[PDB]
Amino acid sequence: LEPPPSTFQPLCHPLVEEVSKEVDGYFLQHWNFPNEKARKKFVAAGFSRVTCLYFPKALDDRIHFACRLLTVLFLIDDLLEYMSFEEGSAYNEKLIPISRGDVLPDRSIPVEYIIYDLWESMRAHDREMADEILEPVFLFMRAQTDRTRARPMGLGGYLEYRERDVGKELLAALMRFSMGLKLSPSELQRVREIDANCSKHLSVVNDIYSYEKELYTSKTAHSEGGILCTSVQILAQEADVTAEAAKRVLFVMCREWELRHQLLVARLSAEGLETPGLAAYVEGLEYQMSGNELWSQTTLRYSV
Amino acid sequence: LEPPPSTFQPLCHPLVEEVSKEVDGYFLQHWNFPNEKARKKFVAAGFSRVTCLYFPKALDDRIHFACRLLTVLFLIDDLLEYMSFEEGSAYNEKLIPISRGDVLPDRSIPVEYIIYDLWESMRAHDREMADEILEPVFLFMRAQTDRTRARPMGLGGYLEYRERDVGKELLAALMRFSMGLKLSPSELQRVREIDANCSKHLSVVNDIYSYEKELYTSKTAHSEGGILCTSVQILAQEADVTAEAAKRVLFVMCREWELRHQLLVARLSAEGLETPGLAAYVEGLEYQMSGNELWSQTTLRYSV
Ligand SMILES: C=C(C)[C@H]1CC[C@@]2(C)CCC[C@@H](C)[N@H+]2C1
Ligand SMILES: C=C(C)[C@H]1CC[C@@]2(C)CCC[C@@H](C)[N@H+]2C1
Ligand SMILES: [Mg+2]
Ligand SMILES: [Mg+2]
Ligand SMILES: [Mg+2]
Ligand SMILES: [Mg+2]
Ligand SMILES: [Mg+2]
Ligand SMILES: [Mg+2]
Repeated sequence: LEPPPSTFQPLCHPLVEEVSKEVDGYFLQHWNFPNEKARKKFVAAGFSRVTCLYFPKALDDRIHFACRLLTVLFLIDDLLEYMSFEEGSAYNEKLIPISRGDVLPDRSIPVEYIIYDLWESMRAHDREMADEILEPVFLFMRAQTDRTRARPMGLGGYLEYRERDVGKELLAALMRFSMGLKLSPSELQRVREIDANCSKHLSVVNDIYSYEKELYTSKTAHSEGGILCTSVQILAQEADVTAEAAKRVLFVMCREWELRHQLLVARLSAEGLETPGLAAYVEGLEYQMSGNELWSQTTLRYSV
Repeated sequence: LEPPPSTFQPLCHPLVEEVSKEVDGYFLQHWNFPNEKARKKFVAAGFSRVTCLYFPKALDDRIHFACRLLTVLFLIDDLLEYMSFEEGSAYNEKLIPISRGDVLPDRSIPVEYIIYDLWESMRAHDREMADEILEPVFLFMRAQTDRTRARPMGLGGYLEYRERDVGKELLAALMRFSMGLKLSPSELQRVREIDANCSKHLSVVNDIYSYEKELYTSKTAHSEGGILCTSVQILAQEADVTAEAAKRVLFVMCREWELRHQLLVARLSAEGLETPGLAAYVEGLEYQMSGNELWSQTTLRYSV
């Protein structure tokens, strides 16, 4: 698979190695891994590396929070593949009041106290910015087990849904939190079109590289939890071509979204609407897109 | 618009210059043009040139029939843009019994006697093969005013419909007639996957180059007859990109359809199923795809 040229250059957080050891070490200590093979596969994925590629300009004392949140969501994402839609929904909904801090965790259940302690530590560091990540996370969690995954979709309908399932909103709120980048409601309304365009890029790039993994999962895991819901399959069905053909076409489309991003940002600046905060924000989104692609094309999570 | 690499070599019928002069001259004499500007535009389109690119291995004494048929259908196709679905249907339905030769033409009405004399001349040359073009033509004509054009369509649904509106079947029967290429029902049923794949290529290549023409038509012509119905607009809406971006992505998809064509052809002969007639047929379909692209790139019908 040869990716067409891109002008987006990825950047990684300088503290990636020490934060990786810290976060991986925490989960290896607390998370209920079934066996040693799973523990090695967990480390091999590099969940803190993708986080550091996603938010390379996060504050040095906040990047670990982002690594912890994405890591635990990665782990849960894999667990849901062996559950039904109903079981996955019950699993996630249990964690939601716990994430809010409204409900105390069962200390004998790792996922509950990991989730609880995480959000408590994040609110302790920055209460206002931490709270603004909550609902975007819950929107993503509920999209994971939405029964729309088992119903016919076109490319457009998928991308609209996948924006929630890919967690575009939580990644944006997490990025702002990790950078301490505060934007007014008016400023955020200005970049909504830019956010929507960025979401499609993150979604499809993931779909492309994670297709083989998800193909295998669809055949081996739960028929609902592991259902093959991806742009690769959808375009392949609409055009009646192979998944490999669909990947090549989708990758060209991703470059068109990169072009649109630059066009939208350029217009924002020309209209005199790009505040210093917005300028940092849109650059952060580009890091997400380039960082997502670098990690996806190199991580062992997708190659083995 | 830089076309992606293709391995197809477009061929043109050697008698293109003589037949173009003959057929253009016929329509300039008989067809009712609004003004001199329209007569220039008609010649500028080169309707016999695309026919010779579509069927480069047509028999020397049969190529002119195909040129006449496609030319009159091109002219009718433009006329229907200023009619409603109801009016357009009425226009086409009147030509159907005339095409069969069941009803005499009004010789004061050019379109009626041109259609009548043409089909009569075609049946006089080869009655059996001429008759086999009838139903594929009527199928195309009735697709032109299908009410589904006024309903939102996905990419898959469009391509399924467009196979009739693009006149895939009529082009196939016309090609066989022009080459005197007879196929058995078994041979015809055998290559239906190849036909469906070829149809998508013809359709999208046309959509790509005729988009600007049809965008303008949608703004100026009848609200029904001029309605914008194309894969370019569909992909642009679903992926939320410009029409130009959608063109570039669709063009890559066309090349994937070219790859599938070669794959399906190779599989036909890998299985014990490629007859001499089928080999000439599927090769003829390649000429249609490459010829349609070559003409669409250069014709003034699309560039102005
Ligand atoms: C596009 C990405 C990085 C996805 C990967 C899978 C995962 C479940 C990882 C944790 C975050 C959620 C939104 N989601 C992001
Ligand atoms: C893709 C082509 C060549 C179309 C162009 C428009 C037209 C009405 C021209 C005459 C033949 C019909 C099928 N149809 C073919
Ligand atoms: Mg998931
Ligand atoms: Mg997953
Ligand atoms: Mg994936
Ligand atoms: Mg038409
Ligand atoms: Mg037309
Ligand atoms: Mg067209």
